[PDB]
Amino acid sequence: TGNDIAPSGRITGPGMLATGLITGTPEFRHAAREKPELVCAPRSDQMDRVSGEGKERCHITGDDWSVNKHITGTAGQWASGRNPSMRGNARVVETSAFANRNVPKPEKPGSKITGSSGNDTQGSLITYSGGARG
Amino acid sequence: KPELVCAPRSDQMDRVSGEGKERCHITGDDWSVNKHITGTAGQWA
Amino acid sequence: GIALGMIETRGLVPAIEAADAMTKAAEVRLVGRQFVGGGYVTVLVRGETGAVNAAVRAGADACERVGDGLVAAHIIARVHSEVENILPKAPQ
Amino acid sequence: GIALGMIETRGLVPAIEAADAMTKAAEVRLVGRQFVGGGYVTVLVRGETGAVNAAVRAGADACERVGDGLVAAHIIARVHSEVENILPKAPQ
Amino acid sequence: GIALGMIETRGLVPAIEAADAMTKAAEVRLVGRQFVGGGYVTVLVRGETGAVNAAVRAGADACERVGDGLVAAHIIARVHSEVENILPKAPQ
Amino acid sequence: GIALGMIETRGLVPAIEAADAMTKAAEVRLVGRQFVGGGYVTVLVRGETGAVNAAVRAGADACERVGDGLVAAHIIARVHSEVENILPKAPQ
Amino acid sequence: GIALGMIETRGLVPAIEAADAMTKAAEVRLVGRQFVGGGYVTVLVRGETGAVNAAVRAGADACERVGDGLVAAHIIARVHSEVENILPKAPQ
Amino acid sequence: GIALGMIETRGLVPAIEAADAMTKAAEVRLVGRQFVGGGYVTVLVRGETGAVNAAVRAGADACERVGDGLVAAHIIARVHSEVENILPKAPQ
Amino acid sequence: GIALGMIETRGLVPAIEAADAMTKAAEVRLVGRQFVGGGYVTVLVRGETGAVNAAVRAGADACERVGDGLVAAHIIARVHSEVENILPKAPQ
Amino acid sequence: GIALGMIETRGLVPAIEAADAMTKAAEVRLVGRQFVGGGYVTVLVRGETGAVNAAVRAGADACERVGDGLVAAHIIARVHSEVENILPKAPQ
Amino acid sequence: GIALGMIETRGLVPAIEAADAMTKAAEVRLVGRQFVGGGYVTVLVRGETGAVNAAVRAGADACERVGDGLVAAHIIARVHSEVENILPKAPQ
Amino acid sequence: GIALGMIETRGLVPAIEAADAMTKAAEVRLVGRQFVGGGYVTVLVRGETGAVNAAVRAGADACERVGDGLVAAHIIARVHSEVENILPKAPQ
Amino acid sequence: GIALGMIETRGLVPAIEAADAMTKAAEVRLVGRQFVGGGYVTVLVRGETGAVNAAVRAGADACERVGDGLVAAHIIARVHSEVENILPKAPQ
Amino acid sequence: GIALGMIETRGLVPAIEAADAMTKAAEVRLVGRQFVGGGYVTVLVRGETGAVNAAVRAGADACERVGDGLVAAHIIARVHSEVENILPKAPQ
Repeated sequence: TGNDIAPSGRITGPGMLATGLITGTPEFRHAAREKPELVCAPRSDQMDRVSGEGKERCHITGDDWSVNKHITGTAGQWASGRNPSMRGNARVVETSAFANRNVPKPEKPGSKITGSSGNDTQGSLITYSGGARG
Repeated sequence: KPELVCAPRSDQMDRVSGEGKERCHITGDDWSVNKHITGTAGQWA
Repeated sequence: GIALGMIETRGLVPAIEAADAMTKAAEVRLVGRQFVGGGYVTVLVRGETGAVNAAVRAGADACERVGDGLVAAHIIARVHSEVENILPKAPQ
Repeated sequence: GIALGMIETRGLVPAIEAADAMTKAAEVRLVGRQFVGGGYVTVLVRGETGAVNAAVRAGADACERVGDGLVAAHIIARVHSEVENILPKAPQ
Repeated sequence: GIALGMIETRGLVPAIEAADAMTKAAEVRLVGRQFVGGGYVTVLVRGETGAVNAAVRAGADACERVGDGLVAAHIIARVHSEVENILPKAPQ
Repeated sequence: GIALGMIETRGLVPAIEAADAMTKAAEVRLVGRQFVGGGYVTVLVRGETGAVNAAVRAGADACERVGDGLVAAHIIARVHSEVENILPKAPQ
Repeated sequence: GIALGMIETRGLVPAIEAADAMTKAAEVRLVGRQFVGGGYVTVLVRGETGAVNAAVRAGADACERVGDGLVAAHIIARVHSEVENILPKAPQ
Repeated sequence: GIALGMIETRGLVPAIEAADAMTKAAEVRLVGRQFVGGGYVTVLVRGETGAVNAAVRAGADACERVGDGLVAAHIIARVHSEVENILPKAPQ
Repeated sequence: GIALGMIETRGLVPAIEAADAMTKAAEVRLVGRQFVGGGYVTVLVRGETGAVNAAVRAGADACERVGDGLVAAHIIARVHSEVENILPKAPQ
Repeated sequence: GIALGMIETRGLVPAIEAADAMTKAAEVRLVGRQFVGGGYVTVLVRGETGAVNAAVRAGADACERVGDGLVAAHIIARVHSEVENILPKAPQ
Repeated sequence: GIALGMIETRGLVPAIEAADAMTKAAEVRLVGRQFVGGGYVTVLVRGETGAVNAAVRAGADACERVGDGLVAAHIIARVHSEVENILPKAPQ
Repeated sequence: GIALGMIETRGLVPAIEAADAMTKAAEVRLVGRQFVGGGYVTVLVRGETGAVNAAVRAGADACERVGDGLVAAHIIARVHSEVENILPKAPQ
Repeated sequence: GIALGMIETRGLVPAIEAADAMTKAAEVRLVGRQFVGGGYVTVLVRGETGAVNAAVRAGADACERVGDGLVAAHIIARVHSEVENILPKAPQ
Repeated sequence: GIALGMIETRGLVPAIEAADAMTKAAEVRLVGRQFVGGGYVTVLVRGETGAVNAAVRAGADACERVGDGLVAAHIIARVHSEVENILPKAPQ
């Protein structure tokens, strides 16, 4: 109670702008409270957990450092669960050269130039000052 | 968001052809005037 | 200023109407009126880049329903030195 | 500058908001506040055509829903020499 | 502070009640009262943005039912230098 | 003041627009801008809680539809002393 | 001048092409080319409100079709003094 | 700061939780913790209107369910000078 | 340590039982007992966050069924500096 | 150089736009602007083959959409001495 | 302290919120703020195991709804003595 | 004069292939490779307009299918004086 | 040992988890932590071929579900003398 | 050897495996690993065309499946003198 200063629609001013896009406001802090054919398995079909000099695609018989299921030890539960963790929900938006390989782009420039031009429409899009096709 | 900042070339043709162009949407304090601002152009010219 | 505002029309009546609307509308000066030939008549003004934009828009609106109408409205905010050789220096 | 931009509103509060928006948006000079009478309050700004165009547009948006309302937003890129007498030069 | 709080009303009785509630409500400094004409009366206060928000809310809901009523209640967190000429610094 | 207002945007064009809107809107001081990396720009302003609220809302509104757009708009009314080690001290 | 014009592009080739178009289109001063990171490259020009409005328009049109394209084209007619602490003065 | 923010709780433990939440949320200075008697513990903070609003809101939420809980959360933007005689100046 | 663990009970008998259990359970030092009034007695301990966690849990368990019963058990890992004014430094 | 770049347009407005773009986009010399009758205007520039090639590309793009449009855009890498007689030596 | 608390976010605004929350909640010393690149910003805190558990829990919950949000929150009660060579000792 | 030709690619390997092809095709001086950020790489060459035209055309063909790909290929026959300040003078 | 074991991850938090797990899993010394850019972080260890295999497998499982996740896991039994130059010798 | 062989991968781990395969496959010297940005990493080896051709063929195969993968594998039998400025000379 008391001298409320919460944003309201009756009182115009800056306080009413950007409703819903703002966080950390007293209003939002409160809301949060609430025999296989081949020795080595197919290269394409299988992906190895550790790729180099630790690959299990090739069936190396005899003595080897592979540990079966009945043998407990260092890996698995004994390494995964040592430290508590929390996986959050984030907006993973990739802004990079590869991500922009397919972007909505304007119409390709066209050259109506004639004469001693030496132009080639086949070649990759060369551009000239102004964006004119070169 | 708009897919392209400037409207497609052959889709439209600007009233004033160069440097008075309107195809490219430019946010900020540009010199565009909407219906609310009467004035220099229109029936007044 | 240096910006150039060009309005092109078919015939002379629309051009004179456009030169009158352009100069009255904004702070610009009528550098010239060239008879292109085949009907087209071009009126050129000079002024601040913002003033020229206002004048040409007013000029285009004025002369688009006078005679055979408007052909081309243009603004060039900075005109290269070479082009100034082919522009009317001052009205005849 | 020479370009003139006017925003007329019903009451003073819309006009003060319009003036703040106009003088914040672009380089314009608040030349006058005129109590027309009957609730009409006019704010006049002067500057370059581009600056005034942005200033008046920003002012119209700001005071559209503020108080009684906006009456008119008007831009004149170049006022006649005669009209310069009726226009205010600097505010009271 | 520099923020500005405005309340516009139809008459002088609502304006004084709004001015009384505004000053009592929060740490605001009543600066001006304006007779806009046509019944509009404006009361302007200055202070910190938080203080102004409290005062205008108190003034708006205190002067709403007295007299013809409340026309405009508005806040400006920062006021441009040009507008300071059109606002009344002295208490009356 | 000590309240911290933060706006995170994609690209610099939205961020500079937010900085202009934020500083213009309320009585806050720009303490710096940081290129987070991967097309993230964070603009920070420090001031009183009332001003920072008004500033951030103005910045969020201004830059919402500019360039790629707005990512975040946060207000920490009091930042622990430790966080001041990572916050920028003055703009560069 | 004081007005600021800004263009944001994906990559540097459209950024340089935009910068050339802006400076060739109108009498503006290129004050910075900033690598925002993540691809975005921002070119900033400063001049008169009319000149910058023309310069940015030419920059956007030329840069649109070059490379990945154009992200933003923005004018700020008046730049608040606090926001100039985060704006390059001479290009790097 | 002149605004007053008070939280009243049934039992001391919620009061200390309220004081902790209030003093962490915003820039509010704790002025006193009064044992009213009958199991009521009132914590008073003095700060700017924005800080007081933010702190009290945080205080009420934090101690809403801690122990017996909350009795009252009140914000006064300005207390009459006579009331300040019955308010703690420094905590005890 | 800085973490604060406090138990509030109805009557002194549960408070003494809680005080005994708290000190027996973990490495936490008793810092005070407050007679809140209305038959509320609050015992506070200070220690490391883990130690205080164990102490409060053991304290609440011991005094839950003792006498009138238990009102509140609360842990604050870090207590703001201002709140340190109202906490007892050492028991009386 | 001796390379001749020629752009023919319907009306003077596209011709001046073509000439402006051509001389701004390369190191060419504007030698003539010849009215042909029928509304055709032709702007002729001379320079090195590389410069003329870039200019005519820039000119054709700039004036394609301006006014009535473009008629021709041709490049002659080396001009026979006989043709030099019919070409204009200096702009008029 | 020896326990390490790390929170990773997809911006800097969620990182600053997370740091504020962690530092306020428990007794943790902020040791680093790293721009991993690609947008990710990681905040590392050091303290006793009990304090770190509360700090990370507070930080993880605070920044979840701010900006792009939380990528990871991790607690390593003791880090191998080799890992301490790649950890910051104090933010720059 | 001296022209500018630039090839923007995704990754360094395409850029070096463009830099190799461009310099082998004509007498163009490689002035700089820029890591724009986000995976864009730009290579810039200076030389006569004809030399730059042949170089860029050869570079665009060579690096089209190499690696992630080609983003942009640009040739600027005349580079404004202002834009020179943002271009590398020589490679490092 | 000279065998090299590398784990790559998205973000710093998964990388540190993997490094701690690898150092704790077997007899491997942590040599480097690299920010590859774009969110990738790589952690490198040296040691016996058998030990490195055990460590990397533990680290791969440890950081698989931490943060964005595991990118790559690699073991090189013998590193060519040339490659030793581009590998970190010890962590900064 | 003049010939240059470059492999581009997404992440450092594939690059390191590519470097080892390339150096072990033939007689090539690793001149440097570069972090292009956005996750791109490039390893450049130099040697005789025969050694470079065999090494890059082995390198692309070895790292094709490691981590995110391979982006580019290129062979330049002769590198121009100008391009040698932008290439690494010795690894760091």
